Amino acid sequence: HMPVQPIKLYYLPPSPPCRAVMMTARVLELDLHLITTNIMNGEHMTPEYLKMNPQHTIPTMDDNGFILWESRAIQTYLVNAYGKDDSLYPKNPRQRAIIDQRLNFDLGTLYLRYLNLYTPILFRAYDQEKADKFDEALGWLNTFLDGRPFVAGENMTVADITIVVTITNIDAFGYDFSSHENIAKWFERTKKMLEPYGYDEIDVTGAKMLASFL
Amino acid sequence: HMPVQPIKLYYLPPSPPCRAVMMTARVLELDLHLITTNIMNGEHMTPEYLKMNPQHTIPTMDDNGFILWESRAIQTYLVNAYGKDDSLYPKNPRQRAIIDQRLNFDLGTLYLRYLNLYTPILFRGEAYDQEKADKFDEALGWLNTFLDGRPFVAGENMTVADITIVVTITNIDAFGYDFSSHENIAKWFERTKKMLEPYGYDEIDVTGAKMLASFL
Ligand SMILES: N[C@@H](CCC(=O)N[C@@H](CS)C(=O)NCC(=O)O)C(=O)O
Ligand SMILES: N[C@@H](CCC(=O)N[C@@H](CS)C(=O)NCC(=O)O)C(=O)O
Repeated sequence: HMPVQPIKLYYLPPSPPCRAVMMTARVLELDLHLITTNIMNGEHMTPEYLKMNPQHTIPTMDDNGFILWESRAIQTYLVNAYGKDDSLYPKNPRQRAIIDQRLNFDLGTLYLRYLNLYTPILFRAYDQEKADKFDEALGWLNTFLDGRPFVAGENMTVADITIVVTITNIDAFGYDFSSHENIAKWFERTKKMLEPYGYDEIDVTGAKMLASFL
Repeated sequence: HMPVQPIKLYYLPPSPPCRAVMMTARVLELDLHLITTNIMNGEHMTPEYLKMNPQHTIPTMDDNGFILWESRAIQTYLVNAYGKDDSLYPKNPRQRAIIDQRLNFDLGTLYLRYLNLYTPILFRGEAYDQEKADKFDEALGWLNTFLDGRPFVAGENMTVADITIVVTITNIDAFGYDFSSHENIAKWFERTKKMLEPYGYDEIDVTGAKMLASFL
């Protein structure tokens, strides 16, 4: 009901999927043993890392020998295993299903379209079709938020926590999403919800590190 | 523990995500009332469809007023709500977590790389791009590794993760990809087909794959 040892997270501070897990752990009041894994120095490619995770990604979680990757899988695991109740990720099938669709939306649509837009910019202009696709995803998110304070209902869930990382990022990059009225208010709302749980320490700090490339 | 009337699925027979849902429903012994949704004709773009699903995607599920989209969320919902047991998606946090990683692998890695390789070929008449193939092949190597010492993707028993992943393997088989040298995938594929044959594997997955293959 609590881990026997600190849960290990192989991570980097600016990594968006790492930041999602880290904030989720803070809300759960789990103290993670953060292990800096420099993917630029091949630290994810040693015989040891590959044995743990042959897909060689961060974040990778190690909970008393149980290995897990995929940030959204880690988020839901931490709640299922160590939540004081199920508030962040309710067991009620229909409530859970809405959250799961939002998580699939995050991975398959929003985050992917975010990557396609900002990868060429942060590193090496905004391709028009990529800008169009990301804007389209924001429109959908805005609609998801109509009639509700959080993305999947009345309460903040793991879905809000991973989606907000992307919004923190584009905000730090100078992307203006205020015309999406629901997103604009949900963003302020969620920032305040996460304030006592390391939002500045984790998410803002991480976003500023990615922004330094601009 | 059963839906009060048949669950509705807005779909098209060849659609990979629709096929994953349809086979999941068969294994759980739920009848779906299938509603053909013609993307070409903009049947997913009516004010009515958009009200139901603003993302205007298929599959879209209507369980007696409850609307859901995203194939993998639909799959897990059907087990959470209507499974006679949780064998397809166990409640044990560790076993559930592994399945969730495989589902995220399927969406964010395998299926995406499948789309990037095959979509230009099938629907734009563009040539096979070895760069995009390399990415897909890399993911097949990972899947082969996931199957080292397990009969199924998440462990000892078949799960929703096997069902959605098998759609992709069915498609590439129909397209003429020979993956027999990925021995774990090869054996797993024969195993999972056998598991799914009493649950409409031919009528759903094989039929769907051949329809996509006619574009080649
Ligand atoms: N969908 C994965 C994404 C993980 C991912 O692609 N992480 C990047 C860093 S942001 C990485 O480890 N790249 C190095 C590699 O894949 O070899 C998740 O949410 O955890
Ligand atoms: N990630 C979604 C994929 C849904 C999807 O992109 N479906 C396609 C058909 S294969 C579609 O509805 N395209 C038409 C559109 O989005 O407007 C899932 O797993 O359900």
